[PDB]
Amino acid sequence: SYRKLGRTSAQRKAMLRDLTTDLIINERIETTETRAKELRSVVEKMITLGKRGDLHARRQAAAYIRNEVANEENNQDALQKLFSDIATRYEERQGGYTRIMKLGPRRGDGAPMAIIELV
Amino acid sequence: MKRTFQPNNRKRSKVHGFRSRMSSKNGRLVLARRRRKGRKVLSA
Amino acid sequence: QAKAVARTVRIAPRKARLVMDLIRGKQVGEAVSILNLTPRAASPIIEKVLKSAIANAEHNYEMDANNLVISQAFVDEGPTLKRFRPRAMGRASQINKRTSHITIVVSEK
Amino acid sequence: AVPFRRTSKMKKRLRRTHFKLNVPGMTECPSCGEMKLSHRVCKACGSYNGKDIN
RNA sequence: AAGAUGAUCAGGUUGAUAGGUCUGAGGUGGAAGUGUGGCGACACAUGGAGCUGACAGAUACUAAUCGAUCGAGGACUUAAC
RNA sequence: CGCGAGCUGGGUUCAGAACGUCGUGAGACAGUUCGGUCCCUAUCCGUCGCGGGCGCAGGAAAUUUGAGAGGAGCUGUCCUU
RNA sequence: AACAGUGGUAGGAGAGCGUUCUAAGGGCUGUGAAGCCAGACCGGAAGGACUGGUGGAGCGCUUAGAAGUGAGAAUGCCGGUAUGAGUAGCGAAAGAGGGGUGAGAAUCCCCUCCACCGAAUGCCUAAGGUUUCCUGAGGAAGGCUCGUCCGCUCAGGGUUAGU
RNA sequence: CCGAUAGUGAACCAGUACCGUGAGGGAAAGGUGAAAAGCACCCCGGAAGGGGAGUGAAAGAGAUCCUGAAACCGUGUGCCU
RNA sequence: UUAAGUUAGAAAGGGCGCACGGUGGAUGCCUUGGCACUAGGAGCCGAUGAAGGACGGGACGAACACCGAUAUGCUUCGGGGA
Repeated sequence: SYRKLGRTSAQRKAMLRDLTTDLIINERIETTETRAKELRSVVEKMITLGKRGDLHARRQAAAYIRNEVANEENNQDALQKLFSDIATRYEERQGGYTRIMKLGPRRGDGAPMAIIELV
Repeated sequence: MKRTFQPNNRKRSKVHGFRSRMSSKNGRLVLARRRRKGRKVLSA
Repeated sequence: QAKAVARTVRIAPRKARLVMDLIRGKQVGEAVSILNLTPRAASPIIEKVLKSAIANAEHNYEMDANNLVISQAFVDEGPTLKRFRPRAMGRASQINKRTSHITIVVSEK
Repeated sequence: AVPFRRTSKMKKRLRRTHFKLNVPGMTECPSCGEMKLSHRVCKACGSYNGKDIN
C-alpha cells in the first residue's frame, strides 16, 4: 500500500516533490522514518527515468523534480543532474538505488529519524 | 461581542473624575469616605 | 556508599518513576547506556544525577567507580508550583506544575 | 458520566502494572560501543557494518 | 491474507518478506517528438502508440546486520513392574 | 404503559402570540391554534472484542477429545399423482 | 455486712475526666523543659504514667477560683493533598531541505524551494495601551510542548515641529 | 486580653495587591543563628542542584531558614496472596 | 518404568506490620504588633491658604521614611559628648 503521512493528497505531492529533489542536491537526507521508507519507492522510479534520457523521458521527470539550481558555478538544475551524473553511474545497477539506514529517535518529539543515501 | 468598558480617557475622567466629585455636596461625601478610609487612588 | 540528590528540577514525578524503573538494580555499565536510549525525555535529568553520583564516588571516596551497584533510586514530589489556567464559560481550572526530588544512591557490589 | 466513587489506593496501583515502559534492545558496536541499540546507527561513532557514516 | 496497539501470519542472506528493476495482466485509451494535408482551428502517419497505486512471475539490486534476553534437571505415599 | 448519560419533540405544560367562553379586572380553561437552548471527556458492575502474567508436579512444538456454551429452527406457489 | 436491682431515644438528677489562665508553697529543667513520633504499661471511662528518639527553652503536681473549657457530620470556613489520570484538552489555517549557533534544535537564525491572504492576514492613523520599540546578555518563571527564542527577564539606548 | 485561621482588615511597604466603569468589596504574607561566622577551596554539572572541605552547639540549620504531625507520595521489606 | 493419588512453592503486581524518607505547615514556645481600660494633659487646623494628596530631591536609577528648587535639608537657643 501507500502511506498517508498525515497529509492531504495534494500535500503529499508537494511533500514528495521536494524530497526527491533534495536527494539530487544533497545525495543524502535525514527525514523521519516513514518519510524515508516511503521516499525510496519514488526515487527508484525517478532514477529509472534517468537511465533512458529521452526527450520524452525528461518531460516525465520534470513533474517530480522542481526548478532548483543544484551545483553553483555550473548552473545545473536537478533535472540536469540526473541525466548527466546519476545515469552515468547506475548503468551497472538494476534496482535498489537508495539504501536506507535507520538512525535513533529525535529529541523534541520522539520521532524516528532515518538516513537515506543513494548507492 | 461588545463589552462594557469601551475605554475613554475623556468620559471616564468627566463622569468619575475629580472636579465632578468636588462638584456636588453628595459628590464630596464620596471624597470623604475615600479619605477617612484612606485609600491611595482617590476617585478614578 | 555514595549519594546524589537532585532537589527541585521541574518534571512530574510519575513522568520520572518510569524512567527510574530501568535503573534500580542495574550497573553503571548497564544504566548510563540504557538511560541514553529510552528516549523518554525526562531521562537526561536523571542521567546528570547518576553520572554525578558516580563522580561523587570517584572523587570523594574512590570506590572503584566502574564496579558499582545502584542500590536506592527513590523519587519524591517536591515543592509544587501551582498555576491557574483559564477556561471557557468562566471555569478557570488549575495546572499543577509538579516538581520532583531524584536520589540515586550508588553503592559497591 | 461522572466517576461515582473514588478509586482506592490499591486499584490505582493495579493499573500501573502494564504501565511500565520497557528496555530497548541493546547491543554493542563492534567498532566502539558502548552500547548501541538494535539495527540502528549509533551516536557513538556512527559506524554501521561498518562504514563510518557520521 | 492479519491489524487500534498488543496479537496472528508470511520472513529474516542455503534469503523472495517488502521496495526497486525487468516480463506481464488489467486500466486509460493514440504520448511527446518528428514529417505530411490544412492560411488557419485541427486531422493524419511513425504506432493498440504512450502512461500506469497497492495486481501477478522472475531477479539479491536495496533494506531484513550485529547480537542480546528467556527457558528444564522432573517432590513424595501406595499398587504393579 | 422496555429503551432521552442511545436519538427525535410532533402534543401536553415555561415566558410570546391570537380565537371562543368566563370574570367588573388582573387573567383563566384536560376548549382550540403559530413560534418555543433536550447538557455529560464512562469510575464500578455489566456487555463485545483484543492482550500480559500465572497454573496445568520438568521444559517444549503440533493435532485434538468434548463436559459445556451458542447459531440455525420460517415457509408460499406450481406440476404430477 | 445481708437482700434486691443494673436495655434505653426525647428528657430530669448525680458523679467525674479533660484544656487555658490566675492565686499559696513545693517541685523539675542544659546532667535537656513544652510539642512531636514509637511501644506489648495502669484505672470504670473521659484518660494518665514510664523508657527511647527528635526537639532546644520553658514546664508540670496539689488545693481552690475564672472560662474564647472538649469536633465527625452546618451542600460550614481556610489551607494542603488526592481521586478521575498520565486521562479529556494542547485553541481553525503546509511546510520541507541544507548549513550555522549552542552543552542540548523540528519549534532559534540564515539561505533556497513550496504554500496562504491579497475590498484582507497589505499601509496610515484614530479610540485605547503605557513601553510592549532597538541593541547587548540571560533563560528559572509567563509561553497551553520543547526552546540557544519572544510582546518574558535584566542592562543601556530610544519620540526633535512657527507650517 | 490575644499570641499569627487569635488579636484591628493590616505584627509583614494594607486599605497595598487584585476584583468593579463606578459607589464599593478586599485578602494572603511572622521566627537561620547567640552574631553571617551566610558555606573560601576541590569534584560532577551549561547553569541551577548536589558530594566532600571548613563555619558554628547543631548544615538533618544553608534561604518558607527552629519544632515538624496527618492526609498524600515514595523506597526497602518479615508474613499472606 | 507406569498407574492411582496428597500437598509445597511460584508474585507481573498487591494486602497488612515495621524501618528510612519527601510535599505539607500544626501543635509548641517566642513577639515586631494589636484589643480593652485607668490616671493625667490636650481637645482644633484654614486666605499669613488647611486636612489630604501629585511632582520631585541621595554620590546609588525603584520603593519606604524625612524633606521642598535653601528640597536625605538651613539658622538660632538648649541637651548631648565620639
